[PDB]
Amino acid sequence: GYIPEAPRDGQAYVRKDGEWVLLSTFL
Amino acid sequence: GYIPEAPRDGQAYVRKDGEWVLLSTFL
Amino acid sequence: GYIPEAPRDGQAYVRKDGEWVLLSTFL
Repeated sequence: GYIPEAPRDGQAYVRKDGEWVLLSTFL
Repeated sequence: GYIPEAPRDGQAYVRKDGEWVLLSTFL
Repeated sequence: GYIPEAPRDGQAYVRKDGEWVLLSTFL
């Protein structure tokens, strides 16, 4: 399926396990 | 909503504030 | 067109040239 927009909250997101996850978690 | 394709310019993108932003911005 | 779901495999993905690619390459 196609995935919905990531949160629009000033943060960058990456895709993991069917969810948008904060890039900062990996940095 | 659903999300348009990122640029097909050979660069990696993350999703931020309803836009595709270069991953390199944050590395 | 629209973005499809990434693999659901415990790894983080970013978008490049119409595909999902591993974030870990870049870190």
